[PDB]
Amino acid sequence: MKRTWQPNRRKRAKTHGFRARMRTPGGRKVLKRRRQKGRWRLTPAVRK
Amino acid sequence: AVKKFKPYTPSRRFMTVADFSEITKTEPEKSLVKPLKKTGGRNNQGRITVRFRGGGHKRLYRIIDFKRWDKVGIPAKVAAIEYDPNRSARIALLHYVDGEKRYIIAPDGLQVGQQVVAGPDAPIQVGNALPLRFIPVGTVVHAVELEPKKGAKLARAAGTSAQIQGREGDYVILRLPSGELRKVHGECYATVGAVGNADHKNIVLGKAGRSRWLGRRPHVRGAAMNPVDHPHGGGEGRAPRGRPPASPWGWQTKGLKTRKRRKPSSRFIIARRKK
RNA sequence: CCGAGGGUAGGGCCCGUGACUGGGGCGAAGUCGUAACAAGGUAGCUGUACCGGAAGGUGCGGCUGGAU
RNA sequence: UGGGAGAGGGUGGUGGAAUUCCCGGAGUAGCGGUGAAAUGCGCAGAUACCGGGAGGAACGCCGAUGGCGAAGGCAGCCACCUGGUCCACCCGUGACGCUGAGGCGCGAAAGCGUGGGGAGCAAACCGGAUUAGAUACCCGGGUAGUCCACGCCCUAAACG
RNA sequence: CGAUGUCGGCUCGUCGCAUCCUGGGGCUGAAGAAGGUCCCAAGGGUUGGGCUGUUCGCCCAUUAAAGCGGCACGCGAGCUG
RNA sequence: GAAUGCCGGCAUGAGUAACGAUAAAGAGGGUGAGAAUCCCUCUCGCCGUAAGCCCAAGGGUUCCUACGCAAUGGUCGUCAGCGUAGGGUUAGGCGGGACCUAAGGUGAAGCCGAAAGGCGUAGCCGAAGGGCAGCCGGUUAAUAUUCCGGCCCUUCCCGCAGGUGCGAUGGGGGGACGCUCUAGGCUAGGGGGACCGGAGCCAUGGACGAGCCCGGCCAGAAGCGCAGGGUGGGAGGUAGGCAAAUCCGCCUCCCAACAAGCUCUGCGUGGUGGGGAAGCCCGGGUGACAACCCCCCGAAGCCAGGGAGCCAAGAAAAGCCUCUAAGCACAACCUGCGGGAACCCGUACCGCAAACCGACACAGGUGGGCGGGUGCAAGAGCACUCAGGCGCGCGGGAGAACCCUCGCCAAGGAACUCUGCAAGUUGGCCCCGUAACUUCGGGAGAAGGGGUGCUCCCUGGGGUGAUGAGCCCCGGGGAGCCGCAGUGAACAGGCUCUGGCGACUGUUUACCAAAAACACAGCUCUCUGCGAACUCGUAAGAGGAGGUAUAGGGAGCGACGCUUGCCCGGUGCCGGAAGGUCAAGGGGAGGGGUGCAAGCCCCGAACCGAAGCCCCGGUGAACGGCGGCCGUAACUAUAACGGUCCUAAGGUAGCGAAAUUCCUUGUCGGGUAAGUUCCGACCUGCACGAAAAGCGUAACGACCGGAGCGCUGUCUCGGCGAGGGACCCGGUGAAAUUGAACUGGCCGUGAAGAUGCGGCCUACCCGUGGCAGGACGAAAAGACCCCGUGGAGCUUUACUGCAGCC
RNA sequence: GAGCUAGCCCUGGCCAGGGUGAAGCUGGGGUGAGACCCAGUGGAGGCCCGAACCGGUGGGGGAUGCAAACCCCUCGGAUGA
Ligand SMILES: [Mg+2]
Ligand SMILES: [Mg+2]
Ligand SMILES: [Mg+2]
Ligand SMILES: [Mg+2]
Ligand SMILES: [Mg+2]
Ligand SMILES: [Mg+2]
Ligand SMILES: [Mg+2]
Ligand SMILES: [Mg+2]
Ligand SMILES: [Mg+2]
Ligand SMILES: [Mg+2]
Ligand SMILES: [Mg+2]
Ligand SMILES: [Mg+2]
Ligand SMILES: [Mg+2]
Ligand SMILES: [Mg+2]
Ligand SMILES: [Mg+2]
Ligand SMILES: [Mg+2]
Ligand SMILES: [Mg+2]
Ligand SMILES: [Mg+2]
Ligand SMILES: [Mg+2]
Ligand SMILES: [Mg+2]
Ligand SMILES: [Mg+2]
Ligand SMILES: [Mg+2]
Ligand SMILES: [Mg+2]
Ligand SMILES: [Mg+2]
Ligand SMILES: [Mg+2]
Ligand SMILES: [Mg+2]
Ligand SMILES: [Mg+2]
Ligand SMILES: [Mg+2]
Ligand SMILES: [Mg+2]
Ligand SMILES: [Mg+2]
Ligand SMILES: [Mg+2]
Ligand SMILES: [Mg+2]
Ligand SMILES: [Mg+2]
Ligand SMILES: [Mg+2]
Ligand SMILES: [Mg+2]
Ligand SMILES: [Mg+2]
Ligand SMILES: [Mg+2]
Ligand SMILES: [Mg+2]
Ligand SMILES: [Mg+2]
Ligand SMILES: [Mg+2]
Ligand SMILES: [Mg+2]
Ligand SMILES: [Mg+2]
Ligand SMILES: [Mg+2]
Ligand SMILES: [Mg+2]
Ligand SMILES: [Mg+2]
Ligand SMILES: [Mg+2]
Ligand SMILES: [Mg+2]
Ligand SMILES: [Mg+2]
Ligand SMILES: [Mg+2]
Ligand SMILES: [Mg+2]
Ligand SMILES: [Mg+2]
Ligand SMILES: [Mg+2]
Ligand SMILES: [Mg+2]
Ligand SMILES: [Mg+2]
Ligand SMILES: [Mg+2]
Ligand SMILES: [Mg+2]
Ligand SMILES: [Mg+2]
Ligand SMILES: [Mg+2]
Ligand SMILES: [Mg+2]
Ligand SMILES: [Mg+2]
Ligand SMILES: [Mg+2]
Ligand SMILES: [Mg+2]
Ligand SMILES: [Mg+2]
Ligand SMILES: [Mg+2]
Ligand SMILES: [Mg+2]
Ligand SMILES: [Mg+2]
Ligand SMILES: [Mg+2]
Ligand SMILES: [Mg+2]
Ligand SMILES: [Mg+2]
Ligand SMILES: [Mg+2]
Ligand SMILES: [Mg+2]
Ligand SMILES: [Mg+2]
Ligand SMILES: [Mg+2]
Ligand SMILES: [Mg+2]
Ligand SMILES: [Mg+2]
Ligand SMILES: [Mg+2]
Ligand SMILES: [Mg+2]
Ligand SMILES: [Mg+2]
Ligand SMILES: [Mg+2]
Ligand SMILES: [Mg+2]
Ligand SMILES: [Mg+2]
Ligand SMILES: [Mg+2]
Ligand SMILES: [Mg+2]
Ligand SMILES: [Mg+2]
Ligand SMILES: [Mg+2]
Ligand SMILES: [Mg+2]
Ligand SMILES: [Mg+2]
Ligand SMILES: [Mg+2]
Ligand SMILES: [Mg+2]
Ligand SMILES: [Mg+2]
Ligand SMILES: [Mg+2]
Ligand SMILES: [Mg+2]
Ligand SMILES: [Mg+2]
Ligand SMILES: [Mg+2]
Ligand SMILES: [Mg+2]
Ligand SMILES: [Mg+2]
Ligand SMILES: [Mg+2]
Ligand SMILES: [Mg+2]
Ligand SMILES: [Mg+2]
Ligand SMILES: [Mg+2]
Ligand SMILES: [Mg+2]
Ligand SMILES: [Mg+2]
Ligand SMILES: [Mg+2]
Ligand SMILES: [Mg+2]
Ligand SMILES: [Mg+2]
Ligand SMILES: [Mg+2]
Ligand SMILES: [Mg+2]
Ligand SMILES: [Mg+2]
Ligand SMILES: [Mg+2]
Ligand SMILES: [Mg+2]
Ligand SMILES: [Mg+2]
Ligand SMILES: [Mg+2]
Ligand SMILES: [Mg+2]
Ligand SMILES: [Mg+2]
Ligand SMILES: [Mg+2]
Ligand SMILES: [Mg+2]
Ligand SMILES: [Mg+2]
Ligand SMILES: [Mg+2]
Ligand SMILES: [Mg+2]
Ligand SMILES: [Mg+2]
Ligand SMILES: [Mg+2]
Ligand SMILES: [Mg+2]
Ligand SMILES: [Mg+2]
Ligand SMILES: [Mg+2]
Ligand SMILES: [Mg+2]
Ligand SMILES: [Mg+2]
Ligand SMILES: [Mg+2]
Ligand SMILES: [Mg+2]
Ligand SMILES: [Mg+2]
Ligand SMILES: [Mg+2]
Ligand SMILES: [Mg+2]
Ligand SMILES: [Mg+2]
Ligand SMILES: [Mg+2]
Ligand SMILES: [Mg+2]
Ligand SMILES: [Mg+2]
Ligand SMILES: [Mg+2]
Ligand SMILES: [Mg+2]
Ligand SMILES: [Mg+2]
Ligand SMILES: [Mg+2]
Ligand SMILES: [Mg+2]
Ligand SMILES: [Mg+2]
Ligand SMILES: [Mg+2]
Ligand SMILES: [Mg+2]
Ligand SMILES: [Mg+2]
Ligand SMILES: [Mg+2]
Ligand SMILES: [Mg+2]
Ligand SMILES: [Mg+2]
Ligand SMILES: [Mg+2]
Ligand SMILES: [Mg+2]
Ligand SMILES: [Mg+2]
Ligand SMILES: [Mg+2]
Ligand SMILES: [Mg+2]
Ligand SMILES: [Mg+2]
Ligand SMILES: [Mg+2]
Ligand SMILES: [Mg+2]
Ligand SMILES: [Mg+2]
Ligand SMILES: [Mg+2]
Ligand SMILES: [Mg+2]
Ligand SMILES: [Mg+2]
Ligand SMILES: [Mg+2]
Ligand SMILES: [Mg+2]
Ligand SMILES: [Mg+2]
Ligand SMILES: [Mg+2]
Ligand SMILES: [Mg+2]
Ligand SMILES: [Mg+2]
Ligand SMILES: [Mg+2]
Ligand SMILES: [Mg+2]
Ligand SMILES: [Mg+2]
Ligand SMILES: [Mg+2]
Ligand SMILES: [Mg+2]
Ligand SMILES: [Mg+2]
Ligand SMILES: [Mg+2]
Ligand SMILES: [Mg+2]
Ligand SMILES: [Mg+2]
Ligand SMILES: [Mg+2]
Ligand SMILES: [Mg+2]
Ligand SMILES: [Mg+2]
Ligand SMILES: [Mg+2]
Ligand SMILES: [Mg+2]
Ligand SMILES: [Mg+2]
Ligand SMILES: [Mg+2]
Ligand SMILES: [Mg+2]
Ligand SMILES: [Mg+2]
Ligand SMILES: [Mg+2]
Ligand SMILES: [Mg+2]
Ligand SMILES: [Mg+2]
Ligand SMILES: [Mg+2]
Ligand SMILES: [Mg+2]
Ligand SMILES: [Mg+2]
Ligand SMILES: [Mg+2]
Ligand SMILES: [Mg+2]
Ligand SMILES: [Mg+2]
Ligand SMILES: [Mg+2]
Ligand SMILES: [Mg+2]
Ligand SMILES: [Mg+2]
Ligand SMILES: [Mg+2]
Ligand SMILES: [Mg+2]
Ligand SMILES: [Mg+2]
Ligand SMILES: [Mg+2]
Ligand SMILES: [Mg+2]
Ligand SMILES: [Mg+2]
Ligand SMILES: [Mg+2]
Ligand SMILES: [Mg+2]
Ligand SMILES: [Mg+2]
Ligand SMILES: [Mg+2]
Ligand SMILES: [Mg+2]
Ligand SMILES: [Mg+2]
Ligand SMILES: [Mg+2]
Ligand SMILES: [Mg+2]
Ligand SMILES: [Mg+2]
Ligand SMILES: [Mg+2]
Ligand SMILES: [Mg+2]
Ligand SMILES: [Mg+2]
Ligand SMILES: [Mg+2]
Ligand SMILES: [Mg+2]
Ligand SMILES: [Mg+2]
Ligand SMILES: [Mg+2]
Ligand SMILES: [Mg+2]
Ligand SMILES: [Mg+2]
Ligand SMILES: [Mg+2]
Ligand SMILES: [Mg+2]
Ligand SMILES: [Mg+2]
Ligand SMILES: [Mg+2]
Ligand SMILES: [Mg+2]
Ligand SMILES: [Mg+2]
Ligand SMILES: [Mg+2]
Ligand SMILES: [Mg+2]
Ligand SMILES: [Mg+2]
Ligand SMILES: [Mg+2]
Ligand SMILES: [Mg+2]
Ligand SMILES: [Mg+2]
Ligand SMILES: [Mg+2]
Ligand SMILES: [Mg+2]
Ligand SMILES: [Mg+2]
Ligand SMILES: [Mg+2]
Ligand SMILES: [Mg+2]
Ligand SMILES: [Mg+2]
Ligand SMILES: [Mg+2]
Ligand SMILES: [Mg+2]
Ligand SMILES: [Mg+2]
Ligand SMILES: [Mg+2]
Ligand SMILES: [Mg+2]
Ligand SMILES: [Mg+2]
Ligand SMILES: [Mg+2]
Ligand SMILES: [Mg+2]
Ligand SMILES: [Mg+2]
Ligand SMILES: [Mg+2]
Ligand SMILES: [Mg+2]
Ligand SMILES: [Mg+2]
Ligand SMILES: [Mg+2]
Ligand SMILES: [Mg+2]
Ligand SMILES: [Mg+2]
Ligand SMILES: [Mg+2]
Ligand SMILES: [Mg+2]
Ligand SMILES: [Mg+2]
Ligand SMILES: [Mg+2]
Ligand SMILES: [Mg+2]
Ligand SMILES: [Mg+2]
Ligand SMILES: [Mg+2]
Ligand SMILES: [Mg+2]
Ligand SMILES: [Mg+2]
Ligand SMILES: [Mg+2]
Ligand SMILES: [Mg+2]
Ligand SMILES: [Mg+2]
Ligand SMILES: [Mg+2]
């Protein structure tokens, strides 16, 4: 049956990407936290 | 007249449609239509703020001339009567000897190829627009402004009209379509005659599908819901109302008046609606 | 081949019969009221509509086959 | 051919009286109703009176035992459209007539459908009386309806 | 109650005997035939339908008879639902 | 030593289940240490509106080749989407960008918000919509509209020549649009040919033949031809298209008007470039100087912005054309021609799947295009089959029970069961024929019945041609032939009578309910006069609506027919300038503290002072409500009638043992041999009743009752047979569960149901296939039930707040 | 977090074949004129049958599954909400 994950690159970058996070106060806190934890990827890598 | 159908489907048995007889042009003037931004009853926050809207036929908005004092003195020939999907009334294409082209809403009796004009000097004939203070007492009238130069706002739907009742200084006393007796400033423009397409009310949609074409999504009773939804929600089996009948938001919906009793226009409304 | 007829299926007409039910006729020795014949105690009658335990009433229009 | 009388019929316009309501004024202890009363209405200002306004229906006098129509039925006034009918001339046609099963059309009131409109009235209804009782007659209220359009209904003491 | 699945049916039986039938008896208000009532007896037998989820019951047509109870109202790691 | 503890390791169940579609395999040859599993040939089977081909997502080297087999692969492995290494993706024209706008997003100006931020016309961004110039063939192990070949084309720059008032983000035209149906003519694609090309073949009884088998095209600028699309021309006046305007719009005169003209596209042709089958030779070669022609069928594609009808009335902006404004008119633009110039990113491979989403090489899910042939009336249905692709990554045997899926069955035919559940029956097309009732549409495929293959003979119209033959389509009428049987296989209704509920098509509890529930046209009440009411938001701002009472919100009812009674005392709503109660505030009689004082400070009566409530009235398709007792008629029975208590008023019409009835299987009638259900009645309705509508109602329903006919393994009552498993051998090899175990029956005892205690009985040791009575068997710290001064959803005239409103 | 799901908004796409035969139109009949009637044409519809496609009715299988909702047979819609 139709499952939950239906990959779509434009949706991925437009929803979770770096420029979307920097828009909002919430998104910047996401970046700040993930940089503070030392995450290798700040944001989901989508091919473009 | 209104077009009935032989009952060759269960729905054609009751469906009735307008006969579209006054129509002379089946295409709208290109320079007077613009796209109509369908909203679905959602506002700028994207939230439904008017329920049960959406999904009806695509439309172009035909630009209607609700001013007409715009062009006092300039006569115009009635070049066409057209179908506007954005209103109950029919629309009339005017060819101004000026060269300009405009749409008014089509009055009853308006004739293809007749002439109409606006101004303090216009004859008292169907389709002409004058400030109220120059239309005689007793004539029925439509496309009436509420305040001077703000545009026609009263008596706009198919069949409606208002009747002048007399002069009281700077103001004329109108009887609106609802029976309300109101003062309107004398410099407000109106158009002699009633609005056309009076058979509009006699149309029988016939099937749920017709309502959907009109962009009317199905309305669902509060009594069919649950308590988290509606004051009439819940109850085991069917339930009477068990409280004064109420809207989805709690206010009472049989009789509770709702106009603001300090609204400044109260000083101009003589008598409330009758029926 | 036709063919008495038998068989399957579906229709029309008639008759008898039926739990129950509708009013009708007759019975008379009852109960209720008293609508009509006198101006019959609200003149009558009438088509129709609405209503009433019952006769009946009332509305709208009609007739005189209505007393004074 | 030339004239006449008429509430004959259809559509549109339009005039005054009165009833009710709303507004302004003035004014106060009742009003209204009946056989007599009560319900009702009224000091939250009624009735009676004056000014203004809205709205519907009906047409006082003329009006008569009258006129018209095939019957039902038709009444303020104006115009348009239209029917029937009488008279006088004795000009045209030449028996072209009379009746009329069927058919078709018209058909008071009430009633129905869709939509208007709704003043007065008024089935149903509610209340007061009357009465032995009074689902009535009388009184105070009152919804259909009465009115307009279009579509049905097709009845009658539709009677001379 | 850190679960002992709960009515009826179907299937499969098994047991008790306070015995429906068949076998053996005594009393009879047992002439015969047919019954009544108690005694011995559990070896075998104890039908097919209509109605209702039904157990039970009533009814139809039969029968030698159409018995009544226990087995977690026998049996859902056997089925049904 | 225990916490259903935590982490890890290892056991047991166990050589057990299973090894993932029942489309299917067999042999030979080769490679190799090793072969059911890799390669090659032959035979067999399966998909073929796919199980084939192409594209877009998504995936990200999985592509190609060499070498390899530890792990991965459900077995094996010499193979591989695996390991290692090397190679592979080529564009002005295909797609996106250097173009346009859509919703939406962002956002100069501007507005709002404690902050963070929220909006916001223009502008900008935003595509799978508009727009814009490449087709065919060849080539590589692997890319190709990209490289090469042939033939075409686009833009930018510069120059030349001719021509013109040139010139734009400004004005205008145009771009520019729906649904359904449809004409003409073409093309894609298809079929036939006795015609053209072709390696061959003659078998096994016949055939050297109008024999068999194979093939018989593709792209192509300008011209031309055929079909179509689009577009009136001239002059005058001109006050409108926010400047201007010769443009466009408007008025008037003339001419042309279903024409032609000008223009654009499609198809055909076209100089030219290509392609090119079977067969047999070790993907290549020959076939072959391959031929490349005629006839029919024919699109849903093309001409295209075609045509008609209809109501629900069907994007924008740019490219383009035209107009002018500044400006500039040695420029600039237009047209032709010529040279130059032409960037960035994608391109491999899989792509209905072993490479994507589902933890797996997972019977599931995944948008667009092509999708051949014959027959069945048609078709994308069904059967078989082309091209192409596969045989589903465990096999080999055996021939038990039992399971699954499937076939048949004597006699009976629903006796089965809660129920005909399930499975039979019926089944396409053509002809005949067809009832109640009905809203006149229907009900209706009602029901029921006849026909159906093949051969010969005669014959009727149509399409293409030409008017004819040829082909092709729709028929008609006779005469025969064969079988158990002619939609001979596959795909393809069982029917009827009668109640309930819902009018109807629709919608729903993703994953236990598809319904009688929701919705629905339609009906009514009610609110709202426009800066509407109402909704979201603190606000700005939005929706409502670029709508205006024939409109918009809220509520109930639910097509349609006939209807919808009585009660306004309580609650709600609505109306009421009186009166009563009423808060802040106003007012300040009078009283107090303090000071030697003037003074300062504090309390405070009447009186004035809103909404709300109280008071008066209205209001039911507003919340809601709609009685009890006694007695009375020539016989009993009953009570039209009288009385009385109570109430706000005592249930009207209709219906009623009902989706409602306790008693209850009420009673009566119908059907049945028999009927707690069903239908029809009756009415003492425990406890119907009129928009939480009442009573009906044609048509409709995968809804729920009852009956009958047809037919059946549902059953009496089971038997046989088929395949996949179960069983046996080789390969690989789980699971929950598990205090440890050396784990029998009875009758007792025991915390009240004992393998484990007592007595007795029985019993050699250990497995395999089976069945499920026990181990109070496994699973889940019972959902019922209670307890906890545990939680959470929901209600209200519980309490107390808040928003909102007055 | 709306890449599942629910609604809406913008923009594209898909729906083999067959059947029924509404209005309108034309002809004819009819009438004073009409209504209307008959035949032809015509192609309407939350119209019928049935693939794709969208569903999920009944039964059976599956139940440490091929699958944390699947499979087979059957069945609903299929120009429209
Ligand atoms: Mg998706
Ligand atoms: Mg994407
Ligand atoms: Mg994308
Ligand atoms: Mg996206
Ligand atoms: Mg982003
Ligand atoms: Mg990480
Ligand atoms: Mg790093
Ligand atoms: Mg992040
Ligand atoms: Mg109709
Ligand atoms: Mg019609
Ligand atoms: Mg009609
Ligand atoms: Mg119908
Ligand atoms: Mg119908
Ligand atoms: Mg019409
Ligand atoms: Mg019209
Ligand atoms: Mg259009
Ligand atoms: Mg425009
Ligand atoms: Mg607009
Ligand atoms: Mg809008
Ligand atoms: Mg926005
Ligand atoms: Mg929303
Ligand atoms: Mg709303
Ligand atoms: Mg909405
Ligand atoms: Mg719409
Ligand atoms: Mg209109
Ligand atoms: Mg003023
Ligand atoms: Mg009209
Ligand atoms: Mg209309
Ligand atoms: Mg309507
Ligand atoms: Mg509605
Ligand atoms: Mg609703
Ligand atoms: Mg509910
Ligand atoms: Mg919620
Ligand atoms: Mg709540
Ligand atoms: Mg609530
Ligand atoms: Mg409730
Ligand atoms: Mg309730
Ligand atoms: Mg409820
Ligand atoms: Mg209830
Ligand atoms: Mg409920
Ligand atoms: Mg309910
Ligand atoms: Mg309900
Ligand atoms: Mg109910
Ligand atoms: Mg309730
Ligand atoms: Mg209620
Ligand atoms: Mg209540
Ligand atoms: Mg105002
Ligand atoms: Mg016979
Ligand atoms: Mg015989
Ligand atoms: Mg009398
Ligand atoms: Mg009398
Ligand atoms: Mg009398
Ligand atoms: Mg009565
Ligand atoms: Mg009585
Ligand atoms: Mg009366
Ligand atoms: Mg009379
Ligand atoms: Mg006073
Ligand atoms: Mg008189
Ligand atoms: Mg007659
Ligand atoms: Mg009449
Ligand atoms: Mg009436
Ligand atoms: Mg009235
Ligand atoms: Mg009395
Ligand atoms: Mg009435
Ligand atoms: Mg009425
Ligand atoms: Mg008379
Ligand atoms: Mg327990
Ligand atoms: Mg446990
Ligand atoms: Mg347990
Ligand atoms: Mg015995
Ligand atoms: Mg004897
Ligand atoms: Mg003895
Ligand atoms: Mg025995
Ligand atoms: Mg025994
Ligand atoms: Mg029983
Ligand atoms: Mg029991
Ligand atoms: Mg019983
Ligand atoms: Mg016997
Ligand atoms: Mg015996
Ligand atoms: Mg027992
Ligand atoms: Mg017991
Ligand atoms: Mg018990
Ligand atoms: Mg038991
Ligand atoms: Mg079980
Ligand atoms: Mg059980
Ligand atoms: Mg049991
Ligand atoms: Mg068990
Ligand atoms: Mg067991
Ligand atoms: Mg057990
Ligand atoms: Mg159950
Ligand atoms: Mg311990
Ligand atoms: Mg554990
Ligand atoms: Mg454990
Ligand atoms: Mg542990
Ligand atoms: Mg652990
Ligand atoms: Mg074992
Ligand atoms: Mg497995
Ligand atoms: Mg398996
Ligand atoms: Mg199979
Ligand atoms: Mg091998
Ligand atoms: Mg090997
Ligand atoms: Mg091989
Ligand atoms: Mg095929
Ligand atoms: Mg991946
Ligand atoms: Mg590779
Ligand atoms: Mg490659
Ligand atoms: Mg390996
Ligand atoms: Mg290996
Ligand atoms: Mg190995
Ligand atoms: Mg492995
Ligand atoms: Mg595997
Ligand atoms: Mg090797
Ligand atoms: Mg591999
Ligand atoms: Mg290499
Ligand atoms: Mg190139
Ligand atoms: Mg550039
Ligand atoms: Mg842009
Ligand atoms: Mg862009
Ligand atoms: Mg694009
Ligand atoms: Mg391009
Ligand atoms: Mg080309
Ligand atoms: Mg390559
Ligand atoms: Mg447009
Ligand atoms: Mg388009
Ligand atoms: Mg459509
Ligand atoms: Mg063909
Ligand atoms: Mg061909
Ligand atoms: Mg031949
Ligand atoms: Mg041609
Ligand atoms: Mg000008
Ligand atoms: Mg070749
Ligand atoms: Mg050669
Ligand atoms: Mg040659
Ligand atoms: Mg098509
Ligand atoms: Mg067109
Ligand atoms: Mg319309
Ligand atoms: Mg735009
Ligand atoms: Mg030029
Ligand atoms: Mg660049
Ligand atoms: Mg690049
Ligand atoms: Mg490539
Ligand atoms: Mg698929
Ligand atoms: Mg596909
Ligand atoms: Mg693959
Ligand atoms: Mg994979
Ligand atoms: Mg596999
Ligand atoms: Mg798969
Ligand atoms: Mg093909
Ligand atoms: Mg076939
Ligand atoms: Mg066929
Ligand atoms: Mg099919
Ligand atoms: Mg073939
Ligand atoms: Mg296989
Ligand atoms: Mg064996
Ligand atoms: Mg048999
Ligand atoms: Mg039978
Ligand atoms: Mg039989
Ligand atoms: Mg049954
Ligand atoms: Mg069949
Ligand atoms: Mg019948
Ligand atoms: Mg009929
Ligand atoms: Mg048949
Ligand atoms: Mg044959
Ligand atoms: Mg042709
Ligand atoms: Mg056969
Ligand atoms: Mg088959
Ligand atoms: Mg069928
Ligand atoms: Mg059947
Ligand atoms: Mg029937
Ligand atoms: Mg019903
Ligand atoms: Mg339904
Ligand atoms: Mg329903
Ligand atoms: Mg309905
Ligand atoms: Mg429905
Ligand atoms: Mg449907
Ligand atoms: Mg569900
Ligand atoms: Mg659920
Ligand atoms: Mg669920
Ligand atoms: Mg769930
Ligand atoms: Mg289910
Ligand atoms: Mg469900
Ligand atoms: Mg259904
Ligand atoms: Mg629902
Ligand atoms: Mg419903
Ligand atoms: Mg209704
Ligand atoms: Mg709010
Ligand atoms: Mg705003
Ligand atoms: Mg707006
Ligand atoms: Mg509006
Ligand atoms: Mg509903
Ligand atoms: Mg209904
Ligand atoms: Mg009827
Ligand atoms: Mg009340
Ligand atoms: Mg009240
Ligand atoms: Mg209350
Ligand atoms: Mg003082
Ligand atoms: Mg009412
Ligand atoms: Mg009450
Ligand atoms: Mg109520
Ligand atoms: Mg009652
Ligand atoms: Mg009553
Ligand atoms: Mg009863
Ligand atoms: Mg009964
Ligand atoms: Mg009933
Ligand atoms: Mg009841
Ligand atoms: Mg009870
Ligand atoms: Mg009962
Ligand atoms: Mg009972
Ligand atoms: Mg009985
Ligand atoms: Mg009994
Ligand atoms: Mg039953
Ligand atoms: Mg039942
Ligand atoms: Mg009784
Ligand atoms: Mg309700
Ligand atoms: Mg249904
Ligand atoms: Mg259903
Ligand atoms: Mg069997
Ligand atoms: Mg067999
Ligand atoms: Mg077998
Ligand atoms: Mg097998
Ligand atoms: Mg077998
Ligand atoms: Mg062995
Ligand atoms: Mg041990
Ligand atoms: Mg024991
Ligand atoms: Mg032992
Ligand atoms: Mg022990
Ligand atoms: Mg021991
Ligand atoms: Mg001991
Ligand atoms: Mg012991
Ligand atoms: Mg023993
Ligand atoms: Mg066991
Ligand atoms: Mg077992
Ligand atoms: Mg044990
Ligand atoms: Mg147990
Ligand atoms: Mg639990
Ligand atoms: Mg716990
Ligand atoms: Mg517990
Ligand atoms: Mg518990
Ligand atoms: Mg308890
Ligand atoms: Mg407590
Ligand atoms: Mg406690
Ligand atoms: Mg709580
Ligand atoms: Mg909470
Ligand atoms: Mg409010
Ligand atoms: Mg989504
Ligand atoms: Mg679109
Ligand atoms: Mg379709
Ligand atoms: Mg036809
Ligand atoms: Mg037409
Ligand atoms: Mg349909
Ligand atoms: Mg349909
Ligand atoms: Mg599905
Ligand atoms: Mg299913
Ligand atoms: Mg089945
Ligand atoms: Mg089966
Ligand atoms: Mg199962
Ligand atoms: Mg499961
Ligand atoms: Mg399946
Ligand atoms: Mg299936
Ligand atoms: Mg089917
Ligand atoms: Mg269908
Ligand atoms: Mg279809
Ligand atoms: Mg259709
Ligand atoms: Mg449909
Ligand atoms: Mg649509």
